Amino acid sequence: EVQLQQSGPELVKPGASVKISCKTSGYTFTEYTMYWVKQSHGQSLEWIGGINPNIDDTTYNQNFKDKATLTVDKSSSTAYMEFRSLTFDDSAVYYCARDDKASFAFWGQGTLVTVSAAKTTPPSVYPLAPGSAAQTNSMVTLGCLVKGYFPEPVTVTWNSGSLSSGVHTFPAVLQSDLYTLSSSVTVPSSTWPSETVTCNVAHPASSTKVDKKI
Amino acid sequence: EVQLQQSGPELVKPGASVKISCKTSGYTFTEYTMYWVKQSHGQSLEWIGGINPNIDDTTYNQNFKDKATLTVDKSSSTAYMEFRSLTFDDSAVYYCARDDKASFAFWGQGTLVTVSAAKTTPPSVYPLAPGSAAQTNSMVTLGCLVKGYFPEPVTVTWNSGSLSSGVHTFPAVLQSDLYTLSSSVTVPSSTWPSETVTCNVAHPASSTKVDKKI
Amino acid sequence: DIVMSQSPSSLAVSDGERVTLTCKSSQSLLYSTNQKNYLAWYQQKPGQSPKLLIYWASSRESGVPDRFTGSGSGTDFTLTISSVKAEDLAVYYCQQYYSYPLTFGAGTKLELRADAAPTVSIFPPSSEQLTSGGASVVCFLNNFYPKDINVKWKIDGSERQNGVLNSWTDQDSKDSTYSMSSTLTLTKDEYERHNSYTCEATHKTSTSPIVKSFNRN
Amino acid sequence: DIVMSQSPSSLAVSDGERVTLTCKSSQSLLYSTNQKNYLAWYQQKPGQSPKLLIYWASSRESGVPDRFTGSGSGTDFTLTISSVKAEDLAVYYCQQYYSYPLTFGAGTKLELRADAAPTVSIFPPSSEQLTSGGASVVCFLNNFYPKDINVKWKIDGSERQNGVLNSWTDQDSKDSTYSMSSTLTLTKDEYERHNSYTCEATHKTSTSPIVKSFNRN
Repeated sequence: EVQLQQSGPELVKPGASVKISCKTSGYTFTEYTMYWVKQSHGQSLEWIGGINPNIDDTTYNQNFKDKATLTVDKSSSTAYMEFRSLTFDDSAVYYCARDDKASFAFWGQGTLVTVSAAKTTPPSVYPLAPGSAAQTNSMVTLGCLVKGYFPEPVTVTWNSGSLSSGVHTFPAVLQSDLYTLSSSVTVPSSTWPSETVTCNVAHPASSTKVDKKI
Repeated sequence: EVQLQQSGPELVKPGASVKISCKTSGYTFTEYTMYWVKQSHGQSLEWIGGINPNIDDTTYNQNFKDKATLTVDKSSSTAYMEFRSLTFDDSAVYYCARDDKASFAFWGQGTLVTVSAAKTTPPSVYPLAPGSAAQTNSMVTLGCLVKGYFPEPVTVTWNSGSLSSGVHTFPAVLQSDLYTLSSSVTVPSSTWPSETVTCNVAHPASSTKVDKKI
Repeated sequence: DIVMSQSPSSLAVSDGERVTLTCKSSQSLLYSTNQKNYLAWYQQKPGQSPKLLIYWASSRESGVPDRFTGSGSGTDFTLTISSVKAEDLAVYYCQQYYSYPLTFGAGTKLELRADAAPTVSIFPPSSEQLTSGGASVVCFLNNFYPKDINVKWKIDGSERQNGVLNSWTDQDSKDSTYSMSSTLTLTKDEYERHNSYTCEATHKTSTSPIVKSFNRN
Repeated sequence: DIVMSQSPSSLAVSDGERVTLTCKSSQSLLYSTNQKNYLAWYQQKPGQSPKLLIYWASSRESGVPDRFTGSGSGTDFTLTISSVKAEDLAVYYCQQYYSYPLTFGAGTKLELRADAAPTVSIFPPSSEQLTSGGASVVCFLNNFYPKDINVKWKIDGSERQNGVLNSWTDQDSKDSTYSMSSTLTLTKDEYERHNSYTCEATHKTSTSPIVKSFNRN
């Protein structure tokens, strides 16, 4: 019925300015107002502000004072949002919500905006193996650590995707401006160590593919 | 068309019961008729029976008398076929025959029911090498024996699947409720015995993989 | 501004039962002449956009199944679901349109049932880690319920709170369980000055904590 | 009941040659009121399910290529294929809809051509086999044609059928030929009491059988 389009992920340096756009199609832009909502910590939502295109009505939150300024485009039927003085707490998923009536509202797919002082580096992966000669469990679990990579995401498969079961992907944590993740996959005791399994990591940004056989 | 969704393979023992379900979609289940066909010794089809789900009329062949029953389910639109007093001659591939129009009869994927009394055992690999020091033929043959495994099948690879040429994989034979297969490959006289190969087998049921050098 | 509270934070539900959510406001959201109350309920699917369910707290959106209904006026608000489904896993929000600035809710989440526990995930460090100059020991938590757990780090019988990296995952779509990874990093000469590394974890259904350890030499 | 017969059992055809199949029943299957002969022709691909092609013997089913033309009435029936293709390799069946129980055909499997010359490759029993308490003497027969071949097992000049097992796979698509394995099992006590082990096979193209032997010493 309607299509709300925005930009993609941006990689910006602290101190610069980023512009977020919200595309409007299927309806007149001069009638219904547009709002912006900030999603922090993956769950809690924060209200950014709102703007009325025709009458130039602008109201902002007490947190976004002297930060978020809204600008509308009457010719191309789209909205613009730009930020100033980006800090480390300014990385959040952004939405542009249309206000139709009091009953129901429209939402967009969102823009992932992260800001850090960083340089892209090939991921350094190390194999991990249990140091015990024997165990009481019929299962043997393995794993490999992925450290020193940037930016997100990183796709990690196991044995060219032959084993899709028992895989667990842990979210990355930000330490020293670089993310680190980990993975663990269960393996029966009747195979290891009579065969070798590999960790296949893919980093499309740096175009690096390395395999570590355990 | 019609999507016929059957069950997976069943492993049972003689004297027990087994249920085979056939799921129909896309048309009315209470309108058309249902049939079942068994494939004996792999080249020969056998007619089990048929059921009309509307009036719940059940008819069977003379061989299948007092053995298999046919029940239908109106809510889930599924056909049930249950067997009683199984024997060693009841292991075959079963088909779900749905007769809609006389022009073309719809058929399912098939159901492999293997009924035997056995315990899961890891395979035993016996390598084979020629006993002659020299030969007039420029092509030398090698072989690998896999005995004492269950259930079937097992994937056999040569040199970690690196050599795909001249690979002859023979079907399994049943002796004393155990399965046995053989494999032979053609090797040139230049690499043999200049380089060594290996016989790699994989058993998905027992998760036991054995490697032997030839 | 008018702040709203939500209770409880999370609750474990089964398939086919009733779920009740509550949003309380510090002030009256009612408007006199139209006998209406300003609120909007939200349902946000993971990786998707938020969507509205109950408008004016008294009525259902067009296109939303009949299992989503709500009652209440003034201060209290109630969101009741008659029969939950497998696609009902989401995070729910409640917003007030009464006054600017617009204030939001804390959010709620539903879980499943139950009883998963791990045993030993311990991985000793490898030989390639020390070549880069650092050292890292990790403890994993897999197939455990509930998500609430307290991980502890014991080095030579001493507690160490720095360098602990904890990571939690979402809920599995198969066994409906959780996965947690705890990573402890340190330098090269500190790893050689210590031998035994004990990783402590305390779980609710167990009357005693699981104590496992390994030795460096 | 009513029985049907298909002749012959197998046919070896090349690319471009026409093939005809014959299904003969025990009595006329013609029905007077409908004036239609009730019979079914099936084609079962290897590893796949069979499918119906010619219904009531007089017509082609929609989606079936033009090369399949059904004919015949009364007792005799004929299935004519104008030009065979690479996807035409399968087994065919014949079903009658006339009376219960429904009778199925014996099946006819197509082959390829031609001129494959076999060879004999003998292997001695391994070292791990005699340790397990037994021995196996096998010789592989590969790259031969047609599929009809007879192999004999003679121990110390005496012919023995005890423990003779054969393994026959399908036709390899690369060389358009067949491969058959023969297995002869015996215990460790019988291996020490005998010396010469021979396997003899007879082929139509060869005027004399090919013999191969080995010694225990």
